[PDB]
Amino acid sequence: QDQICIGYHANNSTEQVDTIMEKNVTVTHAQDILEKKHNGKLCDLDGVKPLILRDCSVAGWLLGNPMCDEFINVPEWSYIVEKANPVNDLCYPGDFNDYEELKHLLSRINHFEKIQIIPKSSWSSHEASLGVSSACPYQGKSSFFRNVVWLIKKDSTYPTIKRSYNNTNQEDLLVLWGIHHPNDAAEQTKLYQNPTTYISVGTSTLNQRLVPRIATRSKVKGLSGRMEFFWTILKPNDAINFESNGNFIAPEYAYKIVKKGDSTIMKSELEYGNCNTKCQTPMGAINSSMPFHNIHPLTIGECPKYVKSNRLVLAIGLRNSP
Amino acid sequence: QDQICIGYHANNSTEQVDTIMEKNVTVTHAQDILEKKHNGKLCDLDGVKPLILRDCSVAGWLLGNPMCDEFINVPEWSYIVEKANPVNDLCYPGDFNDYEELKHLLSRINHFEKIQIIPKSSWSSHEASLGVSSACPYQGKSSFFRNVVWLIKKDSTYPTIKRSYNNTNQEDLLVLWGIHHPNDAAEQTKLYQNPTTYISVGTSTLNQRLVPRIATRSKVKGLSGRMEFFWTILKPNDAINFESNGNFIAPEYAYKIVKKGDSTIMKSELEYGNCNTKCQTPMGAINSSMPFHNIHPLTIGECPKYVKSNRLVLAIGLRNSP
Amino acid sequence: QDQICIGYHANNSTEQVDTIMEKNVTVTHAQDILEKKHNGKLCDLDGVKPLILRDCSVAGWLLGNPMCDEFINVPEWSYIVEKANPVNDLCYPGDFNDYEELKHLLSRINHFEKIQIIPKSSWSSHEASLGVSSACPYQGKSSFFRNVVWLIKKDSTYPTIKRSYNNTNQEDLLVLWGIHHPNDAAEQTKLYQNPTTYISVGTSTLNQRLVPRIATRSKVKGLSGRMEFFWTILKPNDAINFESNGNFIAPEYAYKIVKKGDSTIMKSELEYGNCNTKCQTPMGAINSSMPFHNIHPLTIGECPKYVKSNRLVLAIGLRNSP
Amino acid sequence: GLFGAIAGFIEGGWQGMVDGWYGYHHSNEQGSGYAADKESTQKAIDGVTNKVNSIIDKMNTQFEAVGREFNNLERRIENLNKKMEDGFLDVWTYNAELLVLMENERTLDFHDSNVKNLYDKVRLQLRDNAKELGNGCFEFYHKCDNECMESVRNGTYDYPQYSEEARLKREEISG
Amino acid sequence: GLFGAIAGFIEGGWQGMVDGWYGYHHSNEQGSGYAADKESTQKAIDGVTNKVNSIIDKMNTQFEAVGREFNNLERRIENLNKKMEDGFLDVWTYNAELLVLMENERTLDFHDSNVKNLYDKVRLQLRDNAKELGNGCFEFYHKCDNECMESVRNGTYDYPQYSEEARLKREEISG
Amino acid sequence: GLFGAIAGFIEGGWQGMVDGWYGYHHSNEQGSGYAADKESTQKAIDGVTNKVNSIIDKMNTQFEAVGREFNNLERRIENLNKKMEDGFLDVWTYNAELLVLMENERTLDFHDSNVKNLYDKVRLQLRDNAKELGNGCFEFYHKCDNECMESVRNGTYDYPQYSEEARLKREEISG
Ligand SMILES: *[C@@H]1O[C@H](CO)[C@@H](O[C@@H]2O[C@H](CO)[C@@H](O)[C@H](O)[C@H]2NC(C)=O)[C@H](O)[C@H]1NC(C)=O
Ligand SMILES: *[C@@H]1O[C@H](CO)[C@@H](O[C@@H]2O[C@H](CO)[C@@H](O)[C@H](O)[C@H]2NC(C)=O)[C@H](O)[C@H]1NC(C)=O
Ligand SMILES: *[C@@H]1O[C@H](CO)[C@@H](O[C@@H]2O[C@H](CO)[C@@H](O)[C@H](O)[C@H]2NC(C)=O)[C@H](O)[C@H]1NC(C)=O
Ligand SMILES: CC(=O)N[C@H]1[C@H]([C@H](O)[C@H](O)CO)O[C@@](O)(C(=O)O)C[C@@H]1O
Ligand SMILES: CC(=O)N[C@H]1[C@H]([C@H](O)[C@H](O)CO)O[C@@](O)(C(=O)O)C[C@@H]1O
Ligand SMILES: *[C@@H]1O[C@H](CO)[C@@H](O)[C@H](O)[C@H]1NC(C)=O
Ligand SMILES: *[C@@H]1O[C@H](CO)[C@@H](O)[C@H](O)[C@H]1NC(C)=O
Ligand SMILES: *[C@@H]1O[C@H](CO)[C@@H](O)[C@H](O)[C@H]1NC(C)=O
Repeated sequence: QDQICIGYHANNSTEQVDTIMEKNVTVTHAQDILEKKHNGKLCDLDGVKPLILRDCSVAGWLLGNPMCDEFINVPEWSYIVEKANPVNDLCYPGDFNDYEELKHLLSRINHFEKIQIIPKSSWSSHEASLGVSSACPYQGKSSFFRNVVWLIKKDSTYPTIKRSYNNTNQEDLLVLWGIHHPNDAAEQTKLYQNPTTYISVGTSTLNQRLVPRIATRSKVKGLSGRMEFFWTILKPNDAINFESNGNFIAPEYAYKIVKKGDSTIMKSELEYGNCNTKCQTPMGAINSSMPFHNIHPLTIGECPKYVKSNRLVLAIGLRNSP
Repeated sequence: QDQICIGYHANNSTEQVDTIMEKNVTVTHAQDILEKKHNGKLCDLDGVKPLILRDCSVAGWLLGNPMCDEFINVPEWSYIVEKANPVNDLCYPGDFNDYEELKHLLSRINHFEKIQIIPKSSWSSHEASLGVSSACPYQGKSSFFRNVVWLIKKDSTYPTIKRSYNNTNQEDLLVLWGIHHPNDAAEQTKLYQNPTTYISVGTSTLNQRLVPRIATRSKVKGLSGRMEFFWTILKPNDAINFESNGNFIAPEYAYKIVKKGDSTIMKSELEYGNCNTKCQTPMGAINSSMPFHNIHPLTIGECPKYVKSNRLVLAIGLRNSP
Repeated sequence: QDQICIGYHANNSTEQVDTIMEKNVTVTHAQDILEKKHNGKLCDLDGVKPLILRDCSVAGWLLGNPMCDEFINVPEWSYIVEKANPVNDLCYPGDFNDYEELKHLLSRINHFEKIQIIPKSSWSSHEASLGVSSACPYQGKSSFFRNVVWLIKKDSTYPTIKRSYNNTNQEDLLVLWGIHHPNDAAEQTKLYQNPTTYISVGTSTLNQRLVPRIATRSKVKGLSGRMEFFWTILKPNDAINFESNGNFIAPEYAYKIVKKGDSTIMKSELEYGNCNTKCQTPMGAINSSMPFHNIHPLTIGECPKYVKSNRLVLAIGLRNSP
Repeated sequence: GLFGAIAGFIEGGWQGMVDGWYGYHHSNEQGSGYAADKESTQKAIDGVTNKVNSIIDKMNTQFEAVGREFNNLERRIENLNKKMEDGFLDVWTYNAELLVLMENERTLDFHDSNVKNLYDKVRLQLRDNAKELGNGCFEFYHKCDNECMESVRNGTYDYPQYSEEARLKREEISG
Repeated sequence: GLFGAIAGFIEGGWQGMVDGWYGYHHSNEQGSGYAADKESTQKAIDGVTNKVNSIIDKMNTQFEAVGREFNNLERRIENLNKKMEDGFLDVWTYNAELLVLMENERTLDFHDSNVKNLYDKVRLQLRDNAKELGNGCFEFYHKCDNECMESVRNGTYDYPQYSEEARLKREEISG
Repeated sequence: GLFGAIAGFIEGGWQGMVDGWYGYHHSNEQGSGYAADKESTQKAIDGVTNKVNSIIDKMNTQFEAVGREFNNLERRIENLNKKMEDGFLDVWTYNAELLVLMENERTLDFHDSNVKNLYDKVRLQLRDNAKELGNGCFEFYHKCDNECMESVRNGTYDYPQYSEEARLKREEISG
């Protein structure tokens, strides 16, 4: 006699799947919802290249740390890549004021341009040529940060500096300067003449007075003295006013800045790979369609949700028990 | 012949509904779970009016910015509404110390009472009425903050001021004061005899000594001078001690404060609407029954969960297939 | 006639369960997913005891507040328990710099060992035994913090102190010191001699210069003077260099520290209970197998997810209709 | 769908019925008409209304104030708050959307199940007193006046009262 | 519920049955009694236990310390922390509550389905050799000794073996 | 599972069928073979693909940057951020895992439901022109050529065209 039968598909699939009530259910077809794949590279973020600092910290890069790679015209970036512990930070040991907020500010920049603001050759009443250290060599000879000037007494006096720069540019600019904190009154007298000394800086926003701090300290890179750095954003058509009787680390170069967005500083040993994404990870970029991933927490961009699992498999086919 | 048939309801409904496996499913009845409605008004939060400073910053309001409100007496409020950029902040240019924390403190207040703590008529050894400026105009005439006093030398002396106030009230009070930072020694001398000057403020908790910073600065409202403000909370039965040989911006009025809760500062261009809610939004209030809303992230009160969707429709009826 | 019947289990169970569509459905068996039970005790975290300060704050304990119980040093702890308002904090009134960050640092410690770094018997040119106060009473007699030394002029001079300690240990050590703020210049001269005074502290990282601040203040424990404390972490093979003109509260004892993890400070009135857990609460420890709990928000350890419900009951059996 | 009823053996729903969600359509000697099965309809209404009330009421809402209180040298903390806000928004959006999808499916399937249970209720009452047309409809082997049909609805239908009538009435048709 | 069995055509469960969750009650000349269907009961137990254990074990728990470490001049940051904590409390509360509700409904319906499939297995075995009383019980048109019912449970019931006798008693009872 | 079909009255699936998920196996004079039910296979596929795409598309993803920007005197804020990150990971992990479990179960139950509804489609098409073997197979009481079986699959099977022949062979063998 003749017959018709209803039944269902079956195959060679070893693909398993879990269920609220059942485990290891072999199935016809399945799809992993968890993304686990990256390209192992650092890439542009949406067609905007990142700022890749090699052995330089942000400080060392902004200031002209001579042991750091020579400066590159890079007008635009989406995020900054630093290594975990850059070898070249401050050649002359010291500190950077409000450094993290500056790094955050600089994490993503729409326009950036190094600009000469006060020529080293215009400090006629002071020594602008001896402010040099073996800890900061340039071309084998002792030197110093390249965008900033360490002023010394000329002949045997340190006349009171009064100097100002007006931002005649059409963009905000980041201005950097510093104090030297010497070890003793002898060193103080030797470098400047003046024993009790100050540096005051004024802006439509800033009203600062820095006084160096003489103190006996441990040697760091053979030096016990310290350099302390400061910064501001000078508005267009605004001016900055420096006055100092000593210990002044004066500006020479500053930076035109345009900010339209924020990102962060990414810590990565990877290197650029001529690439574009919407999700960058320290281990590589992600071409992101999946709703979840398990690559790395510290991401920048439009990424899947980071999750702690090794597999998220959705059953699409049906039970397959051969 | 006889017949019985089992079937189900159907109608004229056009309401669609989505399903995990099917889209655009026409249905008998449905209920939106997403709230989208506001009243376009600023309202009380649980029967407590908000503090609505119209064109004044919190600073301009606390200190007596003459262009600000004839003192908006509000003994009690649930939140503070400021505009995005209030025209009236500090008439005399400068800064407010720990300002944001102060605004947060003042965001929600159970009792607030302005009280005279040091009468202007008690400055017998100093001129207490010339501390007036064109940057702080009232009615075309030069003036100053109304709750704070700009003390200037009388004749040609500024004797050392020693003053103390004991909080005999049963409530904490907010005390405000300031320093003037002049541009030059000439201005310093003209305003105050003494060239080297200080202001010490003492409390059972506070131990402050401020020194003016004379420095060349850019002009703000035509001025290069600066006003820097400071504040504390004086506990009952505690006293506050001011000592100064110059540059003192003294208290006259202070504020009784009782705090029982916290909120935040809301930025809105709107105006009061004689109204009550449990959920306020910068765009308007929410009469909240739904569990989700898409009005605005920056809300105050007991609000639905903010969500980025245009509709959350629950099927209650059944398929209505035409 | 003969009969076969299909049916299901039933019993006397009174356990109810709620359902998305039905409430108070009596059921055969059920399992509560919400944890509600604690042991009412303070316990170890992974077999590591907490540091339980009974009536001393972390400050009072670190500095040697004589009113604090002198107990057996605890080289290791997983978290710290303080009371909400400990009776013994700073015996001599004042402040502690970066105090919350220090408490956070000390919240979980792998090794802690008190160490003498500058013997009291080595201050031969100053009085190291008159630095004593009624606000810091020991055995009914006036005293001072025990790990720190209040140096006063001897006869009628205060020679400039220059002192250094080189960490010859293999561990970082926490070093503490302080400044004294007198009420007036008369007291300044009376205690020290020199009128204008400083304290400089130097490290491979620290560059500090403190100046006392004269201010008229309210009396706290009968005193208007103030003590201000400071700390650092001294790396192995680094040295700390103190120089002082007066007003120096010098170190005597410092602390070897090893940190490998972080926790926090817990506020609890409870007591140790010779007990271990992986989840501690201020109200007691939790034996955590359930995924949710409703005991207390402020937990330390591997805890269930805190939730605001009285009941999370899962149906395992079936409907039980009487 | 899941129970094979609504978009299955019952090809279509009834505009005619108004009294409820699920019901009966009869045609006998007295005429035709619709009548909604009240009990099961009420059960469905209570269940769905309870579902919605569960989606709404289990929501815990407490006072929160937000919130832009940081200055331009606190933008790291500002970003921390941004990540917090956006994170919570993503959580709530995804959960709400998916909740709506899953529960919409469950609701439709609930109606399906209800209808099937009704058809099977009737099935169990009549048995061989009627032919299952497979249409969701029953072709009666006997006379069923209105009062006969309400007992199908009442659930009080006596099968023996017609068992013989149907017998004769059946093999006469069994040509 | 969804499958119309447990609180549907079967009004009530059996205190008498103890050996399992789903089972049978027979009564013949040898007497009456219960016997629980071992297999489906164990399947159900493993499934519900796996459900609960999955709801518990999928929880990721890591070490956290909380946490009131901010002073009275850092109250904005404390507020950020508060918004975070309360946010998580809200998420976890809503999700836990609704999860318990939904999975409870699913569990009850799971029981319903199991019982119903049992009933249908028997139904398809007996066919017209017995009458569906609509209570969940079957009335045999023939004699069924212990071994025979023992074959009803086995799924090996011989329908042809009794078809003639059953037919006899059916058309005999049929007036 | 829930509807008792796939791993129930149909013990096993067909390696032979390749063109779809659910289908038919015929055997007549022209020979035997497999043929998949177009409609139900496509509907099941559309529903499942829609499920996966719903689980994927409802995710809100916005730009975020993270993020270790605090110094060694900002470790309380660092801890706060840690509690936030860990909280979100815990939420997304728990929800993703449970979503996958629950929705996988529903998917399998969906296949079960589909197959059962197919069996009922054929069953309702032929009725008493064929015998239900209870194996998921139908034994034709008549001649069914390829056009006839393709008309069973089509949902176009003509029952009157065979009612009498089947009637004859039924009253020949069904007793
Ligand atoms: C910085 O320099 C610019 C350009 O010299 C100044 O801008 C001018 O300001 C003067 C008043 O000093 C106005 O009368 C002009 O109209 C401005 N010129 C233009 C075209 O912008 C600016 O004032 C200076 N800023 C400071 C702080 O000195
Ligand atoms: C503020 O004023 C009050 C009143 O003079 C002071 O409180 C009194 O102090 C004296 C001496 O200590 C006691 O005899 C009174 O009993 C106190 N009264 C109260 C209500 O406290 C208080 O000491 C003053 N504030 C300061 C900083 O000393
Ligand atoms: C602290 O004392 C140690 C012990 O001498 C110093 O470390 C030594 O420095 C000398 C050179 O002056 C080396 O030859 C030794 O090998 C060093 N020992 C070690 C283990 O480093 C150290 O320089 C002192 N620290 C300071 C800042 O004074
Ligand atoms: C401006 C100046 O004086 N530079 C000199 C410094 C400093 O005196 C101290 O080293 C600072 O700490 O010392 C040198 O030996 C050096 O480091 O190369 C020589 C150098 O010319
Ligand atoms: C080192 C020292 O001089 N201690 C003395 C102090 C100080 O004068 C003040 O405390 C400083 O402000 O005053 C005492 O009355 C006290 O507090 O018991 C006596 C004590 O011997
Ligand atoms: C379930 O499947 C996974 C994948 O192969 C395997 O690791 C695990 O041991 C399996 N469990 C059992 C009991 O089969
Ligand atoms: C669903 O319906 C909307 C109208 O509300 C229509 O615009 C849209 O194309 C439909 N979506 C799809 C393609 O399923
Ligand atoms: C459910 O039971 C609890 C405890 O007996 C009771 O508080 C509540 O009123 C009940 N709910 C309903 C709807 O009866």
